[PDB]
Amino acid sequence: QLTEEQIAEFKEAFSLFDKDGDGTITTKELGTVMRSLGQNPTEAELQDMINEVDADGNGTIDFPEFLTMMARKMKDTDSEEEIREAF
Ligand SMILES: [Ca+2]
Ligand SMILES: [Ca+2]
Repeated sequence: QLTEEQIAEFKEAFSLFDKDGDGTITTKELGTVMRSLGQNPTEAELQDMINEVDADGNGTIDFPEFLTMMARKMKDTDSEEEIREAF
């Protein structure tokens, strides 16, 4: 239901954040991507983004947490699209 190619696209997306390729997205890395996107999250915001999806509380987001976020975002999106369909 999440599909191989999607997890592969998620891994690839993950590496856009996990820039040192260390397997985790750290608030720095998120912050760096966020800023490259012209956003300017605060550490608190970044930390909080990391924190919401940091299932294991180790302070960074590893691929499985990332995938879970993305998977659920994907679910949520589909579910919102469905609701939009009904709206
Ligand atoms: Ca990293
Ligand atoms: Ca983690």
